[PDB]
Amino acid sequence: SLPLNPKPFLNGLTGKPVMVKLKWGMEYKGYLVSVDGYMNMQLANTEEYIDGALSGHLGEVLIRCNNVLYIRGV
Amino acid sequence: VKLTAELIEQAAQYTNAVRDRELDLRGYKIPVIENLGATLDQFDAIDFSDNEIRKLDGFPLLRRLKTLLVNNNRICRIGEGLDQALPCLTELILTNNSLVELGDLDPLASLKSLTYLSILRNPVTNKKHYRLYVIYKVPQVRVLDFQKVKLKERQEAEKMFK
Amino acid sequence: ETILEQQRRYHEEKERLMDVMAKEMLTKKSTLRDQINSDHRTRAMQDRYMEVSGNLRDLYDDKDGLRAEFYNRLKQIKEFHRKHPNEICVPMSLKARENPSEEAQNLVEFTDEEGYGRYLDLHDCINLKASEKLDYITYLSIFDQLFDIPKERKNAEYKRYLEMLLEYLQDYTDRVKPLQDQNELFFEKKWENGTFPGWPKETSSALTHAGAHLDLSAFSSWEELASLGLDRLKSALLALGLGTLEERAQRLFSTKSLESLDTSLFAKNPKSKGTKRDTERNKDIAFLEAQIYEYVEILGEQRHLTHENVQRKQARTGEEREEEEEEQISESESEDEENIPYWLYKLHGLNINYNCEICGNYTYRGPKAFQRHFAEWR
Amino acid sequence: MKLVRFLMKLSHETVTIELKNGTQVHGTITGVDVSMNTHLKAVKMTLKNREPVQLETLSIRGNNIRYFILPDSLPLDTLLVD
Amino acid sequence: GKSSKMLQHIDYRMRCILQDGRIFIGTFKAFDKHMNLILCDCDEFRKIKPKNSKQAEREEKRVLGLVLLRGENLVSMTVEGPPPKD
Amino acid sequence: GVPIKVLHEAEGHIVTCETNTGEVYRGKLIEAEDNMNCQMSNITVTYRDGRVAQLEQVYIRGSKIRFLILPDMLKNMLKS
Amino acid sequence: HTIYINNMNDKIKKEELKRSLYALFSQFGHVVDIVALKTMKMRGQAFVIFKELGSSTNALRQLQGFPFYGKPMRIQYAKTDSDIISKMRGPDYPPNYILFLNNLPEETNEMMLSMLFNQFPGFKEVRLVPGRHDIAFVEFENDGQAGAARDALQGFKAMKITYAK
Amino acid sequence: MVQPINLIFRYLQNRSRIQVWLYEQVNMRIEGCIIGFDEYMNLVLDDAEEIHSKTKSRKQLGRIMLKGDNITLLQSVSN
Amino acid sequence: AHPPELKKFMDKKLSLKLNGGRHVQGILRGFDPFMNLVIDECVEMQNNIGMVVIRGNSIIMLEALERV
Amino acid sequence: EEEEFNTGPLSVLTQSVKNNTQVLINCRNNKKLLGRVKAFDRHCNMVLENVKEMWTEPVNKDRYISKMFLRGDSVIVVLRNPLIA
RNA sequence: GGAUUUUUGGAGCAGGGAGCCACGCAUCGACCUGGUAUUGCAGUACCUCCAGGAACGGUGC
Repeated sequence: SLPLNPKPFLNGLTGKPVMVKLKWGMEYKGYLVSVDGYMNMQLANTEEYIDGALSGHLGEVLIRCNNVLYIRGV
Repeated sequence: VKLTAELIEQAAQYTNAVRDRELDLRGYKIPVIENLGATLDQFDAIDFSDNEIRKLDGFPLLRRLKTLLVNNNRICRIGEGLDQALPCLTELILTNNSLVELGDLDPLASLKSLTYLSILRNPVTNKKHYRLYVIYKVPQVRVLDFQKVKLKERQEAEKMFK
Repeated sequence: ETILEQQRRYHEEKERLMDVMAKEMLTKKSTLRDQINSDHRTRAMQDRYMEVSGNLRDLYDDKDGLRAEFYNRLKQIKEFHRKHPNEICVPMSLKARENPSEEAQNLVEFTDEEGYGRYLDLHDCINLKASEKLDYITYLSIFDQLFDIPKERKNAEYKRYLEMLLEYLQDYTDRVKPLQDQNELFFEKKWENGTFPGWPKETSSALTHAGAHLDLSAFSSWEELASLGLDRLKSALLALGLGTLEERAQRLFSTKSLESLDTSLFAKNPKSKGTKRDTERNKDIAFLEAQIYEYVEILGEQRHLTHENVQRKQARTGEEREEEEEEQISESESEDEENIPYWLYKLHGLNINYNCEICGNYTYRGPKAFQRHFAEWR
Repeated sequence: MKLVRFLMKLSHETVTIELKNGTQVHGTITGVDVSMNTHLKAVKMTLKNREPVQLETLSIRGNNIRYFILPDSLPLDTLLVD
Repeated sequence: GKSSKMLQHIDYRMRCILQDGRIFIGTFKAFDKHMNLILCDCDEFRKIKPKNSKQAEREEKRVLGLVLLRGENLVSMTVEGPPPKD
Repeated sequence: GVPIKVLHEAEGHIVTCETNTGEVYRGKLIEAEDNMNCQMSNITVTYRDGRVAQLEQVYIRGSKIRFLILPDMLKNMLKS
Repeated sequence: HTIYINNMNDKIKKEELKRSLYALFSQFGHVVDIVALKTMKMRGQAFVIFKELGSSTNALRQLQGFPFYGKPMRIQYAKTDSDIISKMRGPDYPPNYILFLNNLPEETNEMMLSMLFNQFPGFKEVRLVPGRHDIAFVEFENDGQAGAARDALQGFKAMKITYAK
Repeated sequence: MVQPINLIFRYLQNRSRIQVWLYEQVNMRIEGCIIGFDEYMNLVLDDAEEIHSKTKSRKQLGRIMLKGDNITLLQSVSN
Repeated sequence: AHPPELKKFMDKKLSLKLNGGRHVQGILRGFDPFMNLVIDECVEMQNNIGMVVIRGNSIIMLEALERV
Repeated sequence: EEEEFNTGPLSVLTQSVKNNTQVLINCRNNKKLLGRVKAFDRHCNMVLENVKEMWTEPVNKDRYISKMFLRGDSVIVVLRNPLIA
């Protein structure tokens, strides 16, 4: 696309199912409620996938920005 | 022209061609090796070529000294406690000096890391069995007089002198 | 190599050194006197000179000028004695050659450098007369051994240890002077009236550091006395004597911190599991304590001298304390051996900033002057 | 709001602090500054896998703190007022 | 308020703990915003901080000298001994 | 910072540098930046295994320096 | 200042080769640097650079054919000046291969100068023979060899040899 | 002189496929086509992949925003 | 917002020590205030990777393979 | 700023303080702190009440901490739930 | 005044077993024996090839 930046991409993905990988290898799937300037992230109906396998169903979750490796829409 | 801290302090200091920190002590007419304390153990090797030293002795404890170039001096004897002051001595170049008897080379057996040894242009060189004698008495040497110490020579030196 | 020549050169060098430190002892007898006096109180047998000699600073008939320098020369003599000991050690451990001496006949060289380079290598005094230090020990510096507050052995700096001590007692009720009062404890007081419990960690650590300091200070301030001799003396006193503490009432004390009725139960207690444990855990500390004790005893004069200093400085004013500090400083960093027309200048063109580059990037205030620079000496 | 301000009020309290490197610190706060650099007295500090050591004084770089365990008595609602 | 908490210990001998777990003991002469530290007559210890360990007090001690430590790698400091007078 | 001024003072002197990874670099400090970035020359490097090497020219980022050893020639900023 | 060595045992590892080269050649003067690569092109060769030129000439004459790691080394003066020398330092025929001059007498002679000039494969013209025995005209096939001979006796304690510039 | 940010701007324009070296993780690297990026070097990658250097295995990701925290190094790949 | 003093190293071959025990070699083509680098003809220590960006964050040390 | 605390991801903390509800904090130390948020800030420093700390050592462990301050860098994740209920 | 050089973290976690001695997996590197190719004037990630040896070294889990 004509330049698609970090910030708009993430904003487009609000209201959507996402999965976030953390640096530590945990993964969290849920609906992205919001993100902020520092790229802290809020998920609803979160699920946890560790070793790529469903571990725990967690609900509403804040992820501190420094933990994030990458975010994927899914 | 005594060796001096004052002498050592104004001496050319540089990184040599083989990437080691070297101190240039060459051509001062030094007769006796002394006062090395002042180098502060900061050199990989010391170049003492073209001087008048008689005995390879008088060193303080120098843990970083790995190469000693002692070309064109008058070395006729090697000190006995050399490994105690120079534990990692790996290369010793003694070309064109005055070692005359095979037994005078005996103190080099105590230098456990000594791997490169050069004694060319010393009278001792023409003594019968000079090469085999060095190989058996200083087995830690891998290259002697720029020639590889080979297995066959080691065995041959094991027979003679066994 | 003819061993005769080597052994000869050795005896000769030894002679040279003896002669050097003897010349020194000659110019300023204090060098020996000082030393000897201290030695007197460590090895009681030592015979010491007539007091008159000591005072008048004379060895026979001539009274020498009173002299940082004393200490300096004492450390120099120290290294000299080291050399001597080495040479003595190595030492303890014809036509054929005369023919080879013919080698290289044609050399135009004057050779006056065997006894002269040695004699010179070990003598007093730069170009002529600036530094008392011999070429042998030309890079010898006391300030790298003594701090400014120690004044080359005059005082011992214990303020630092007062700090650490405050850190140890976990309060501030303790003043520098009360701390020194504590130190005074150090043959029985430091053992039976301890500042803190002698099984306290902080305390034992502190005591270690302090002990080490006092000892190094001791030998530092008296180079001339054989350190090894003193060490061994103390060690043997420690082993052979230290049920050395005996009471007519309680019996025999043990550094287990308990007394004992008779020598019998005392001996059969030195094999018990308790004493084995303790002597096996607290050995280094006990020994260090002991050293602090005996070394502080040997330095009683310095301890007193410093305590005095403390009280003085303490009773000073601001200006006084400042000037005193100035003095200590100077002593520390001193050589051990002493040797209108306003419009007129604008009209004439002067007092205007200008510079000559070739001369020290120098500044000239006038154009006539700079034009005069062109013909000048510099 | 700025919670370091809250910690700066805790001089003369005794606390237990757990460090990022696992070390445990129990002592009386002499001062917290704006960087959360914390200073204490009468300190019993236990590095992970040692027996405690006692220090008359200890100064911690703020970033190395994991968390403070506060006195149960502490009146938080008072301290949260500005 | 006072800013003194560091300035108090200035000139004192100080025991500083690094992030890898080393012990640096030197004379605390200067600091800054980041807690970069200036340590005179500084030695490094690894195995222990002695409290009079009857076996020995000192193993793996190294003389360093004049040290500037970066604050990033500093964990903590305690008073080790009083200022040397010099 | 006060330490930074003292570092700049050591430019032109022989200094020792340990990195965050424990490699030890000794040689002449050519340039020291405000952020502790260090340009040095004629280095001896001593790795964590103990082995040495020789380098002509190096530059180390300030952040990745654990510490520096400076001459004692500097010790004599006593105002602060 | 730089000598080119070839016919070297290429089985020695590069860092060992350079360190033995440094050791061996230190006997004649300070070696500033050594360039040796193991590429196909450059294997079995090395450039040894000395601070002093007299040192290079002495090295060349004394170590010609010296057994090193089993093979007799062949030494020659390098074709060009070494980059390091050019940086440390800062006519069209020079370097020339004909050195004529005098100041070399003392029972010196034509078979003498012919063997000294002979040392060099460039041995082409040698004129030293009249009652003189002090005027030397040396035509050396090429300046590497004329330069080798000249650099070998570059200060015959002082003789005067002047290239045919 | 080429400025690093500009190189990226080039990568963006080119739609060259990019391989990223991550911080303190060697066994995995990330791949994708930079669509956009920000002042923090945070990247928007398209048709992205986790690359396991040890397992020779690839994990398919699609639309990725990688925080710049992780960036060690940026390289281009022909694929 | 200072620059790193690297103009001296511009267009020189360099040896780069990176975190993770990683090492690469290449020619310096540029830099910014964060010490992010552009390195040309880069080689992973060996396989050729071409022109690359190294984030200054992960730069431990650099060593010139040339004389500056 | 309040708006960003109110509606942004930190509203999780803002909501927990207002309702005095429980939250589980996954933590860098591999420990989890379960409790109520008395206060929080940008960095996710927090003052916590009735904290149950849980971890593992395999053996699970826990311990009660009435009053405590958490430096926010140690935060990995903060969870709001039907936990308080 | 939480976005690359310091203070709002890239940290976290994994080693005993067998009889003083010895050790799983993956990647890279010289490296050591034989034999063999090349005789080439350079400024260097490394540098012939063929067969055999690694009770070698470093890094990660």
